[PDB]
Amino acid sequence: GIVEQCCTSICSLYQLENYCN
Amino acid sequence: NQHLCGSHLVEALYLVCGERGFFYT
Amino acid sequence: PGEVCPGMDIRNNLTRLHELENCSVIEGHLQILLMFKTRPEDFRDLSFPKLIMITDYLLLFRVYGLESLKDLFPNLTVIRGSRLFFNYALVIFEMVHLKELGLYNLMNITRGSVRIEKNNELCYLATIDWSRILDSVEDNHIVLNKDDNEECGDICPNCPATVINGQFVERCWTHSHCQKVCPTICKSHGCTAEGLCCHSECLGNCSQPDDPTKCVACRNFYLDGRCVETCPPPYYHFQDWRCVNFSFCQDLHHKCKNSRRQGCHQYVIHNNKCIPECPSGYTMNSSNLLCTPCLGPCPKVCHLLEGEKTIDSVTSAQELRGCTVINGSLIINIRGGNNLAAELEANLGLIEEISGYLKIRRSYALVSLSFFRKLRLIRGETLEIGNYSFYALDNQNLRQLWDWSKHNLTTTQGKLFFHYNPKLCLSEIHKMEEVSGTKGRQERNDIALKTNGDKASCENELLKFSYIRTSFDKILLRWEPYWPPDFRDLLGFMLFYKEAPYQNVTEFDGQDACGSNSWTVVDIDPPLRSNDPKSQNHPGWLMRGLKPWTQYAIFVKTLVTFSDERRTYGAKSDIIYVQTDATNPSVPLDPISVSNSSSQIILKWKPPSDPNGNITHYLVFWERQAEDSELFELDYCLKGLKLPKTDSQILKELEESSFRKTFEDYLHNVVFVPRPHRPFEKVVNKESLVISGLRHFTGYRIELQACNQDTPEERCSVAAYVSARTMPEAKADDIVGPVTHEIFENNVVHLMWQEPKEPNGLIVLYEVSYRRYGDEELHLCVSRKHFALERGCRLRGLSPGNYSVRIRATSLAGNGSWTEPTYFYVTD
Amino acid sequence: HLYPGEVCPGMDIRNNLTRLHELENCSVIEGHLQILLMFKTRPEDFRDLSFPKLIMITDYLLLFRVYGLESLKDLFPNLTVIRGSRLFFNYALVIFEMVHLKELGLYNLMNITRGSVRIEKNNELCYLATIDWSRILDSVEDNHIVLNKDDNEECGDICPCPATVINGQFVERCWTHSHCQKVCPTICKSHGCTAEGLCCHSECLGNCSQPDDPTKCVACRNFYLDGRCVETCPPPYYHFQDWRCVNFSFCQDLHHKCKNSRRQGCHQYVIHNNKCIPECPSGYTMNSSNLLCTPCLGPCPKVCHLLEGEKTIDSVTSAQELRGCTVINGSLIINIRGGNNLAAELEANLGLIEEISGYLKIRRSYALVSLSFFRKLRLIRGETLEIGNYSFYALDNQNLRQLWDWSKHNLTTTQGKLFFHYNPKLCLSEIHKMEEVSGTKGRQERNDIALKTNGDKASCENELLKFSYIRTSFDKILLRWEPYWPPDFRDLLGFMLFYKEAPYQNVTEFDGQDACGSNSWTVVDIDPPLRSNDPKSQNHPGWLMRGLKPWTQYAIFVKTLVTFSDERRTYGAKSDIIYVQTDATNPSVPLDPISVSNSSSQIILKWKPPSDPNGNITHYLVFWERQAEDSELFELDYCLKGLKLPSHRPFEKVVNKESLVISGLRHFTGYRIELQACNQDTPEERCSVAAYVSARTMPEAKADDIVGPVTHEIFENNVVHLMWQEPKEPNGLIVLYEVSYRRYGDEELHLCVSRKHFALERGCRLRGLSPGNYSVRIRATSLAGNGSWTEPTYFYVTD
DNA sequence: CAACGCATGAGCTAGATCCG
Repeated sequence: GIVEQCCTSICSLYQLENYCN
Repeated sequence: NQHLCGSHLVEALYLVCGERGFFYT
Repeated sequence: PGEVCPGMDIRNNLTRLHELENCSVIEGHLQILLMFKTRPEDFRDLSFPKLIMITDYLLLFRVYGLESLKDLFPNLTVIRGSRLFFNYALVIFEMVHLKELGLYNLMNITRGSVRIEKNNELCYLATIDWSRILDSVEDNHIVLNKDDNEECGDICPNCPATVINGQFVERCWTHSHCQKVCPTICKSHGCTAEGLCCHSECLGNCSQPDDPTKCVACRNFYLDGRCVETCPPPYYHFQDWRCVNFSFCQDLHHKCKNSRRQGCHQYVIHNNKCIPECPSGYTMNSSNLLCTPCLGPCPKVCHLLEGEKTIDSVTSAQELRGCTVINGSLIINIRGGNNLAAELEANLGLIEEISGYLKIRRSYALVSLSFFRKLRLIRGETLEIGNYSFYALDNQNLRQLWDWSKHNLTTTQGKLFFHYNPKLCLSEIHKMEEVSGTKGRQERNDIALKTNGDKASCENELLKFSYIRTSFDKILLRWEPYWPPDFRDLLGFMLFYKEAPYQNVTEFDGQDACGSNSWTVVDIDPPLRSNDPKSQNHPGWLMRGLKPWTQYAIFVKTLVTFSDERRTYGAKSDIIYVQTDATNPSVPLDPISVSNSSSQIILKWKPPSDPNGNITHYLVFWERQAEDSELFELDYCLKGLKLPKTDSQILKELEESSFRKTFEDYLHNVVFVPRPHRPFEKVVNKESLVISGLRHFTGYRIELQACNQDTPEERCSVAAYVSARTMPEAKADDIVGPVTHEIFENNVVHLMWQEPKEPNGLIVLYEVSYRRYGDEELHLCVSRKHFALERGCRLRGLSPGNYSVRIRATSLAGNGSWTEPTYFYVTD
Repeated sequence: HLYPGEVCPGMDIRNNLTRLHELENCSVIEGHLQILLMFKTRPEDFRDLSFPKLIMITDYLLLFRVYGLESLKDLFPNLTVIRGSRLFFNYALVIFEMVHLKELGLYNLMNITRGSVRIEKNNELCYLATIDWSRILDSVEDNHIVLNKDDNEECGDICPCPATVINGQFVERCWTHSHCQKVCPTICKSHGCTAEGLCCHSECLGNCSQPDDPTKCVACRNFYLDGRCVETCPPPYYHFQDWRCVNFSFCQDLHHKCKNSRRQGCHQYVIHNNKCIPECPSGYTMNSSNLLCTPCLGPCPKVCHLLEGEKTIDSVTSAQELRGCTVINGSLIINIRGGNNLAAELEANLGLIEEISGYLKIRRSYALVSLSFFRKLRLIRGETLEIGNYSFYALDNQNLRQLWDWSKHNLTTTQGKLFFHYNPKLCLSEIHKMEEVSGTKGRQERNDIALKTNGDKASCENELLKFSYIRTSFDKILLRWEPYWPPDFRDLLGFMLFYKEAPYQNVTEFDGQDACGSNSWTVVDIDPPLRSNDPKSQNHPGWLMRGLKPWTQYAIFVKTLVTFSDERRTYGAKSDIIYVQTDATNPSVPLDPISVSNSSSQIILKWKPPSDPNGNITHYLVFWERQAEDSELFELDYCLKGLKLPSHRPFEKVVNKESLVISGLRHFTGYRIELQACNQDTPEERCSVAAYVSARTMPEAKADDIVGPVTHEIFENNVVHLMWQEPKEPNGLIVLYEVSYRRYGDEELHLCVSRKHFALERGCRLRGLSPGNYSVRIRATSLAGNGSWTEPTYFYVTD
């Protein structure tokens, strides 16, 4: 759930780099 | 601002993924 | 006699008249009314033959079967009339079976007028001389009786008579008693049986002449079986007919300081008379019941009904009008009504102190308790059960208790209760215990943490205004953009503005209704966001409907939705005061101009409607308007002279914004998957001007200017135009010199004269009058054109002889004077 | 052919165009079809891509954030029906946040079977007000088309197409610039249609090749079998995905693939009741080899093993997965946000839930009306609980009205404690009958289920009060209702009475809302009945109304007002709304009376009906009276200063008119007329106060003119006598006679004579004129005007 | 025993089974 780990809290660029392969 | 939700989420995620492509099962 | 007894009020029974078994002077008012099931055989054995002087009035309103009054009140002598009924002292209205009035012994009704109506069997009304009974005769009202159509043979006995309106009728009350009269040498004291007059103090009958101890109605004051004009110390006047000591006026104050229901009249001592209440600017000292004057605001004093009084609406609040200090508890329950803007501040805007406990139970229409504007203390002598003194439930819209900057509350004892008040925030009931001081005498109060704050915010941030620009009529307002951390949540902004007289306006004041507001609420949609520190993202709004040189108040209020944890956000800017610029004013209204001499005009005008600044001065020009030259061509001797965002719309519009947030929150959740020229005058600060140095009877044109700023290259308005005239001089129309005659032979004569060297306006006609002394006169009108062509007048049709000739020149003002009788004579 | 292509499973297309090439010859997409997230795409290369043979898509179609699609008529020219077995947040077509869409272009779309369409957030889209959606998909209210370029009427919108009249206006409906849609005559509704209006076979949708042929149709309806359309396909075949029929060999071998569970999305398809259904339903088990369904020994439920311990029902995409399962081994939330109405589809898929082993939670749901779609709830077992030890739970449900119909429903919650908060249309009576039939009896909190915030915006009472006596007058109307007493004689603050105007009988019921408004019925408070200590007493309470208008209808109902208490009684009482009409009173004054004169006998007069008629006006009433002229106009000489120039009772009961003609009266005279309006007449005639007009007719021509020879008499003292006749009837009153005499060379010299001199001289005398022959010309002038002259007659003296 | 005579009608004196 991207809208619960990057909207209810801050998320690092190590975390949302997982979304692109 | 580092609080990435709303309409900015689909744009800010594109620039960090500009060539690899998105991922799906 | 007997003893004094208070006033009755009897209805529908007859058993209540037993309480006059011993009354003699019933102070108060006796009114017998509405007795229906009483036959005339019930009124035969009833008599009060010792009732002698009643003070207030009498009233007999629809008794049935009262045959005559001569057996109920056979010894009334004086009625006083301090308190009256429709300003009438004796009211006989709508009885039946009433044959004779028969109150054969009353002598001097002091103040009022008698009103006898519509009692269809009453005569012996025409033989009652009200000239010598009541002193003020012209307001009685005796209509629609039996004696509109005279049928009953009112013959009465041997009894004296007088005249009233030209008719020498006899005077009688009944068929066996006649009206007692006293001869005019001893006017009001009343006569004895043979015609001597009584003492100089008594009213009506006296038993023995020249003894003031034994007459039956004292006129001024009664004192201990004697009769006295002014009661000396140590006595005091009471109800202006009898005199008591200090001990007889003190004890009944304490004996009905407690009310059975009402009241008592709590007696004061003030300048030798026991009065019910002292006048304005005077207050009682409670020690010896003396009445002392005031300094500053005086207490009233307002006690209340049985310890608790409930206000439901304005009509419930009317009993507490002007009440300053309240000795008991109070409860407010307001729901609605009409025009709720300023009325709740009007009825209780001068309240000072409250001493029980205050309940804001079930109140919905209020927004704030700022209408206790002068309240300083809730000390709370009596306590609410639960050891409380301040209680509040069911406050769905209450938002602000009190302003702790411009106001200082205190309290001493008891506890507090704030439950189920959603809009009332939590930090404002944390802001009161520094001012009230319940952190002192420190106590555990009971306020729940979750019961407040719903549909409310208190962690607001502070918006700063960015740029301000004023024109003569418009102001722009752009400020810095506020975003909540989830920028979908901000629905829009809310701006508030109102005119302001000074720099003292508070933030939530005076609106205090259901669907009304003192401010002018205006909306503005939010701007867009582009993830850019510098961009076109500063919000804005243009305000148009302004006035010149006004001073306003403005602030910004956000409006956001709620995440599902009861965690709100928002912001609110400071209260900023903005002031406009100056434009040229408008014209000075309705100038008028009256003259008083031969060379003066005075002016009167008004200051303009919108001054648009401090008007420094005025400016006034006057120019001459010489003469209307087209008036030169009229023969004047022919005709004469030529000259709504409701609450349901708030919820459904906030639901639709939370519906569009929810779908595009779901769409991200499944598509991403992580990896495992003329002269002038200058008048200052005045509204008049006395012009001088003018020509007589020449119409001036006056232009007016109102000019507000002078020194930096002044500007001002369109001129207001008015016209004026000067009152002409009287001497300046007489013909100078003797009028010259020239005698031609063919009986046409030349009468030439010279025009006066300074006329008033124009000389329009000439009246020449030739007459033989002893013969008639024939008038001749000499026109302006004939005199201009001939330089005189050729008078045709003149028989020979001497003639007296009078010359005058009619101008636009009036007549001048005739000349000498112009004698052109030939010897007969 | 019918479906000439290959069946083709669902696809997702992302980041490129290379994955789009595997849709070359697909004809039906079971599964869904998405086109997502294409950024590096110029508009110039979508011109050479086309998918001709795509016909029907079963689940839905989602397009989101593509760049370079100007109009969809390059890609999808021929999709006729999208069917909607599996929806997407209760929408069956969603187009969300494209940047370069100009025209919709889906010009062949006929029937959306199940779902709705949501076209959202496009900064270039035009042609959305020209679609006529109500014929295409079979519901119309569930759509959502906002925030577009067609928020204003600014896209041009030219179209050269029936121009249907479904709404009240004559607007034209077209898809694109050069394609107009097909709505043909409505005899056969969805059975297909040709160009020239001939209706097709019954089992077809969309286009037709030839009419009435089940072999060469294009978009078939119920099932499909070997190029035909069969209503119910015979049992050499079984149904499959409710669009196919397929033989025995197909529904068996899919077991052998995913019995080796390489992915948990596959389903072992097992035959049951002529269907190839994935899981055989509750009360049935599969055998070992032969793959059918047999009746169970005892009960065997389909336990519906819920992942992660929670579920959040949002729409019919999430409430689709609990279809047919019976024992939920977790807990359910219910959170339906916004919504128009969702109680029509929630019953048929999650309404077979028997045992639930967690907690419920009904938070923030707006468009719920009743909790009745849960049908076979028996027991909330409740091995777990919420934070704060709860099992049932509610919040902020702004339209909840009913939990369950308690006459035929039983529910036993074993442990846990209730919770209720902010339900503004739910009474305490429906949750207290809940409290007695549930397994819990006295396990509450203090502060328990909230006693104040429930049911504030809806009034509801149980015991009824009837009326007993109603009396009516023209201004006052009187009420009397039979009494009522709660078990506590002090538990009564009194009553409250309501009365409002209503001109028709369709008045609403009392909402119970307090918003300081005009629909608060102008509440009049009633003092409580004083404690009588007597059964028959003066405590049969009533009231009297005072401020009434006559002849109107009022709506009255009465309600008590008791103190609520901790004990679960004294809900109050409330009567039903009735209607009473008052009688009439004297009407008002007739308004705006004008009198217009046209001739010497006709006078017309009009008015308006009064502002306050107070009843049906029966008739008006007009009286008139002849005023006579002033006697002070009879004895004055009228060529001095001043000359005049003005501008039983006969009645008629005028009925149903607004103007009135009066003919046949005297000329130039003045009449005072008065008119009244009047209500009911024959018993006790009651009319209003009058209204007065002064009227004057128009003059006549030949009244004051005199005919006949005037006669001149000669006296010796040269005072010449003249005789004529006064006119026998003038127009009002003859006021002066004007005699003039004339010679040759001079002008005419005239002479006054009035009525006194005419009477005392018997004609007119002439004093002192020159001898000869003078012509005489005589006029008469009245107060109306003048007359003509006479023949100029010669009177002559010789000297 | 079921409208009206032993009043008027929201103008300091009561309030519409308010009194027989």
